[PDB]
Amino acid sequence: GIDLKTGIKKRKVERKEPKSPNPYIRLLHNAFKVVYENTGEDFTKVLTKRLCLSKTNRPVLSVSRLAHLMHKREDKIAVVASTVTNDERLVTIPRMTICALKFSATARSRIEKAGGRCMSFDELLAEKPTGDNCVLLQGRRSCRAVCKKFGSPGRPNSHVKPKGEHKGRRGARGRHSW
Amino acid sequence: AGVQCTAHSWGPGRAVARLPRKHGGIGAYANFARGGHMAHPTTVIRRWCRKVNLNQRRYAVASALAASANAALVEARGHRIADVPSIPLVVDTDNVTKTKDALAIIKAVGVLRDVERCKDSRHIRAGRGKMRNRRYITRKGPLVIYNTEDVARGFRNLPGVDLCHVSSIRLLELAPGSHPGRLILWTKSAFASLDDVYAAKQNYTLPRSCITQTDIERILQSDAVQKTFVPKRDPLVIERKVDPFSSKEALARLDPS
Amino acid sequence: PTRIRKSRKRRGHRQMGYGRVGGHRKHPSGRGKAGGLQHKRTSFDKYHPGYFGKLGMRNYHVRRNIEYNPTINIDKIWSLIPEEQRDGFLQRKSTTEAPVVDVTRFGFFKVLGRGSLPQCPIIIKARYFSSDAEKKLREVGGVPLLVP
Amino acid sequence: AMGRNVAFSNMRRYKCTNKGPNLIKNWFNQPARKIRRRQTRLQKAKAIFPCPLQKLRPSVTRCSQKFNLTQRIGRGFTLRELQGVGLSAG
Amino acid sequence: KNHTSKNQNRKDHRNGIKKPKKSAYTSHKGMCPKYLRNLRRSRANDPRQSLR
Amino acid sequence: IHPLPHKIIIKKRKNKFIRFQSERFVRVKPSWRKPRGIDSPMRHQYRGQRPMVSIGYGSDKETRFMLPCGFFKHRISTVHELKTLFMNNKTHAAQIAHGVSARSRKQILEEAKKMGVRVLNADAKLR
RNA sequence: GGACGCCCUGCGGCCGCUCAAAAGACCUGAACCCGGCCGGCCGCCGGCCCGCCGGCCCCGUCUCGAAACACGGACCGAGGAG
RNA sequence: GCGCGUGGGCCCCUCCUGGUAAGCAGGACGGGCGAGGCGGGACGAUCCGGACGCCGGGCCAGGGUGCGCCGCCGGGGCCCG
RNA sequence: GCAGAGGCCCCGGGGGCGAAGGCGGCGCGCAGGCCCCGCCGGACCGGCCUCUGGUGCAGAUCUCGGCAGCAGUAGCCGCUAC
Repeated sequence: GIDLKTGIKKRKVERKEPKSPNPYIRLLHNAFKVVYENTGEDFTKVLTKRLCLSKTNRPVLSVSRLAHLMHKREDKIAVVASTVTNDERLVTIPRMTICALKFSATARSRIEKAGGRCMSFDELLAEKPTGDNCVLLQGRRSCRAVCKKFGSPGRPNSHVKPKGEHKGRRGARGRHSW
Repeated sequence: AGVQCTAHSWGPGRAVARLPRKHGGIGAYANFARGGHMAHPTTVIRRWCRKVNLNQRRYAVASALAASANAALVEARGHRIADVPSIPLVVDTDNVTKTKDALAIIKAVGVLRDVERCKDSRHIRAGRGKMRNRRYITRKGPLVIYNTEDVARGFRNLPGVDLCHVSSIRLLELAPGSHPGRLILWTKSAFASLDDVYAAKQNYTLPRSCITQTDIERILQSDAVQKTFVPKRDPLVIERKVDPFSSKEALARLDPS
Repeated sequence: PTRIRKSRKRRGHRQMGYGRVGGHRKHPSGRGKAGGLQHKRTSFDKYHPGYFGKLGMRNYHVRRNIEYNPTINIDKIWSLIPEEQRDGFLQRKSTTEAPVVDVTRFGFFKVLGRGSLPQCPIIIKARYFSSDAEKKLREVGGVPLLVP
Repeated sequence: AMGRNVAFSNMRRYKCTNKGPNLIKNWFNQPARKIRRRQTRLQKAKAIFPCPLQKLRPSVTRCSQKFNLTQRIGRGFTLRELQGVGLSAG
Repeated sequence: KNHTSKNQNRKDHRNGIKKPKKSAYTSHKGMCPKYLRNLRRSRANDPRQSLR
Repeated sequence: IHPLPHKIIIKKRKNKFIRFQSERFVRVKPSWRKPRGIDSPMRHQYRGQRPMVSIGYGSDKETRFMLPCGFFKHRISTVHELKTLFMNNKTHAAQIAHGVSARSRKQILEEAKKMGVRVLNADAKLR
């Protein structure tokens, strides 16, 4: 018998392949992996894992966030691994080159009117496979309503809202009401 | 069912199992009892129908139509299309009211072998399906789509031939067995009106075209990616262990002197 | 599908995932959310603050339409303006013929000031306005007007 | 799921499942209902061919502050409205 | 058994003995209010200042 | 009719794995079922208990699924399937299905002889 | 739906008859179980020419712990429980 | 993040407590059994070694080496198990 | 592995030149199991992909049906008798 239970702490689960039935997402993941194997560019190491992420892990990035993020770097091509969406709140979108997995129709029209080019992952692989003049941007993962309720509400230091309506005095009106 | 009879448990002291028993002492009212209810009776309150979003349903019929125009998918689906001269097949067929007229048009555009594959395939199926009004199974053949033409009477009794109007293209007809790839004989009117039916969807834009596996392969062989590719460091040599002292040649590698 | 369910993978295992020491038994902890202040008190305290008790005034009948208060932030007022009109309005600035938005027609009774408004002077009509709404609109040169 | 953080159900417990008034509506009759209602309309249309199937009904502001601006069909024209067009109720 | 502490220290050391996490050491919980107000006043000036 | 040379085929266990206590009771069939009793001598694999099915008994990947002749097996029901399935392989051999009638098994054998495809059940329905 | 002959005190039997076939009061005809005849002397696992050597407690079950002098189980087929 | 089982334990060491004691009733560091095959202590859920894919060769723990029953002889001392 | 549904099975899947089932013997798979051959049988039956579930039994003093050893055993002992 060998003691393999000491300084060894189990194995971790990391998604090495996209669970997406979509043929397109699998075609890009395999391509970006082939580039990563031949040239270990870290931009491609992240893109390969950003295509394997879940919908919840891959949050939406609006053209308003992208304008703020690319404020000092208009020349650089934003690379988003999710959906680019319009923000009706921003009246004027700046010209920007954005590459995404999907652009909303309202967003796509706005970027083109601005003079920016909406690229696609296949186009990015053809022009800049290693990721030169490109920034890997991400939306806010913990923006989901589900994330806000995670935790034990009713614990003193929890600071989280309860899941149901509840509507009663005990436990809510301060530490003393418990 | 199974709760019509009157059965109550005999109880302890009778040297019998406690299951509910009839006045005779015959076991009753149990899943394991002959003449007994099902443990969980089949119920009509099951949700037989599922729901699909209109966009997703429209996406599936658009993709099935695209698969029809791919020659490889149609042959893979098992249709005989070698004789057919172009995919998609569009024919200026006037109002055909006679099966014999329809057979002649289908012989002259090469669809005859598919019509004969389905005629010679009629068999009595296996299982209790026969008893359930599903006795005969035939292969699926070409799908006629028509607009402003009376082509239905001519092709209706042809075996394996199914007909549809361009306004109500049905997915089950387009993808038999969930497999897309239907040989579709379009009439000139039907094909011409296909771009008008898609406009009639008040607010639907056809999904935007994407790359194929072949396109991805071509990019992976393109000069830009090859220029980025860097050669890897040479691998390590594992070499299975041998006793060094066993031979002088073995000893030399570890100790040259 | 029944065929892809875990229950069909527990055939041959006897207890079926419920335990040899304590098997599946009919309602072991009681029916429903019972025992909330007694044996399940720990769960109600750790996850349900405010389940027990009475909190505030009770309206025997709430008028839902009377308590309907739809609201609009100053950031989205210009989106109500159609895109073709919006670009022209913004470019020309203009006080002689400034754009006029009646948020009540678009379905909103009160204006609020969450974001920022473009410099173009715009007349906004609503049944109520926040303090920030009025300040941000006035600074842009727009007029906060009430609507009958 | 099993307790932990869950929202309490507002589902009322089923009644008269085993016996009593049938409290289960089933909509297998919904496809056939559309055909039957259509057939009734087609027969009525034939009975009074020139006469339209629907009577003229007034435009009414939808009730409440929520629907004030919008208009909808109502039951009938007021006698004052039919005094303006110069008609009579009959 | 009314009470047993056996196995409890094997369970604790199986994946446990965990550090209290960072941001707990530098937490301002229980720090004097007057000091915290002074910190905020000092921070809101020049390079440290984060307002427009 | 002669396959690729191949290597020695080692079967880890010559005899079949039998269910525990299948011998004592007719009701217990010999088909292998995993012992799952609280006090099962076969679950505990005590000394002298019958051997337990394990992946370790698995045959070499190179000689797995290989018939004693040295050719793997392909099930044929019609002449088209022989022509398509046995497309110039020297690894696999044909075996006509039990259902195929004698009349058809002559025309399946003839095409096979022309294609030089070994048929394992050549002497079947022969009269 | 059983020709004829042969027999039987008779019962009934034997030959065969009809049929594609007895399929003969009825399609297929499993297991348990049993009678004839032939072969052995024997449970399971392993080794070998094969009756010797070695190993082997009765499962399911609650249980700290069951071969238990704990409980259920003669046998076999069908039905039988997220 | 979501959940399952569990919440009757028992035993060897070590210090324990009550009791005349107990294969008794309660504590406790660690380990074991539970849920660890296997060889040995004749037998033995826990003891001594050793913790298990399927095999072939070699080494050898613990326990032993008259015969059952695989494997031992040499030397010194005692000598009614 | 089971039972049904939608497809496929290049001249349109396998069948009275013998289907399913049953019985004996191989082979293949670590195994669930599969496959072939012979014999009985006498009309239906699948492989693959997608789909659906009243989908797999050794136990429940399990239900129902057969039926064993006990066993040619216990017994066939009232009212006088032929």
